Amino acid sequence: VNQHLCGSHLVEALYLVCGERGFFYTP
Amino acid sequence: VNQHLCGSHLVEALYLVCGERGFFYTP
Amino acid sequence: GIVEQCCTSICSLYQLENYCN
Amino acid sequence: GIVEQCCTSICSLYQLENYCN
Repeated sequence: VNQHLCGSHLVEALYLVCGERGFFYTP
Repeated sequence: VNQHLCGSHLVEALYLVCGERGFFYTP
Repeated sequence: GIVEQCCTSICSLYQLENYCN
Repeated sequence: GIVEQCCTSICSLYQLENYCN
């Protein structure tokens, strides 16, 4: 299992762990 | 961006958020 | 279970932590 | 930044939360 978080997968990880906090960049 | 977590991606998400807790199934 | 919650549907950090340990 | 920490290397939940908001 790849534990690196790159590109879209990094975006999903931020979706997941930032929750209602949000994160850059979601326009 | 796909927000679904399936297969290996679900394993990585558990790696990420379970941290030292661990999770099934890591033999 | 986890597949229905996080793969078929979209799950939150809190839901996903349910499945640790 | 986030790419070096989480893509090139492997990052923890705590590191990744650094980058929220």
